[PDB]
Amino acid sequence: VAFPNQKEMVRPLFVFSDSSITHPEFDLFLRELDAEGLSVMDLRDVDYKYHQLKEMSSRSLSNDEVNSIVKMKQSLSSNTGFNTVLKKAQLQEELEEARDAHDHERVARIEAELKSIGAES
Amino acid sequence: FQSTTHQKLAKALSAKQKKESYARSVVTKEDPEERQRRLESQENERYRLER
Amino acid sequence: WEEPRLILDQPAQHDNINKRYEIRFGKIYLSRPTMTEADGTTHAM
Amino acid sequence: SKPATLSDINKIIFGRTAMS
Amino acid sequence: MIIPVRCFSCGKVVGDKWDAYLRLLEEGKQEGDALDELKLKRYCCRRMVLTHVDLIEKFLRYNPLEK
Amino acid sequence: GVKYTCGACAHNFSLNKSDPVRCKECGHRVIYKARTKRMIQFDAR
Amino acid sequence: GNKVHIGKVPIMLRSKFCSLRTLDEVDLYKMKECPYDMGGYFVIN
Ligand SMILES: [Zn+2]
Ligand SMILES: [Zn+2]
Repeated sequence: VAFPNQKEMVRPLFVFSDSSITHPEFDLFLRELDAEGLSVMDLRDVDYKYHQLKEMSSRSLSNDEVNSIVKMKQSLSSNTGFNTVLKKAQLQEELEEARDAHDHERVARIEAELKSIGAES
Repeated sequence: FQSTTHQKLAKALSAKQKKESYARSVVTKEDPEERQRRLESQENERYRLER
Repeated sequence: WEEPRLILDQPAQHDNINKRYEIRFGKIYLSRPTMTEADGTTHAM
Repeated sequence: SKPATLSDINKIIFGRTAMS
Repeated sequence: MIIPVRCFSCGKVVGDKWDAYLRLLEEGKQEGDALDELKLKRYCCRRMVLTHVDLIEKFLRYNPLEK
Repeated sequence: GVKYTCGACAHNFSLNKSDPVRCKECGHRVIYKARTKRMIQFDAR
Repeated sequence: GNKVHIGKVPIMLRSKFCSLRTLDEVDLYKMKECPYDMGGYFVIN
């Protein structure tokens, strides 16, 4: 984002407040736009944004989109008990595959990884 | 019994039948029926082309 | 491995060429149970 | 081409909960 | 599942003595002596505390369904 | 319009009778309806 | 000539090829499985 008077800034989402914009805030924003020499968004563009938000909020996600969002949050997932159990089970399956294939090098790494992940309370 | 030959024979025959593992484990990453349906689709396509 | 060999023969004459076609069965591989969804993805069950 | 009023901006309020 | 509030036979309140009973058993008292200390004289009331199985401790180990 | 709850991560969301039955965040395939809002009364007997 | 899928075999619970064989007491609780359950059966449909 960017203030008109100030410069560009990268901000996270939680900084924004759910409270509505007050009259002096919008007036100060208009004064900053006039100082920089900019205009306000057109009413046609305002309606286009409103229709875009309503369509996006009322949209129905597809299976592929839902899986992509789930994979994205799984990449963001630091830890979750169900997911840790599933990962440990998958690692155990990979470990038995490596043991049955007589691969003495992979199995040590999988055992070390399981030891690091494990030791619950 | 205390003869070394008898003890070695007993040990060898006891541990010989202990080792028994034929099936080897594997990890499935995709649907096992994917190959069947994709090859059926290719066969149907080439059947149409041949016809 | 009880019946490990299927055999098909064809004494083709159409220069006599005796052709035997045979397939052998090898190892058995097993996995942990898996679940396949309608959208095509798979995961441990 | 008309300027946007306060109510027009209020129609497109997108809260932090809505963002999440 | 969880300790009954009243004795089934006579209706004496026994639901306020479970933690004290566990404390007394922790200190090393015998079960009969612990029941005597809690003033449970009739064997109908002694049966209620002596034969109770605390199943709620097993039910609480499953993760909550709503948060 | 109707609230749900995920069977794995206990997350609350809503459905509009057109989305796939899935959890939004962890993608579990099992969801549960939320408790009603009507008054619930018992006779304590 | 490689691995051909010849079918799916139902798995007996708590056996060497079941997913619950490894899980300890805590993950068994997280998987909504009762620790008093002994296995020895199959789950068909
Ligand atoms: Zn009594
Ligand atoms: Zn979930």
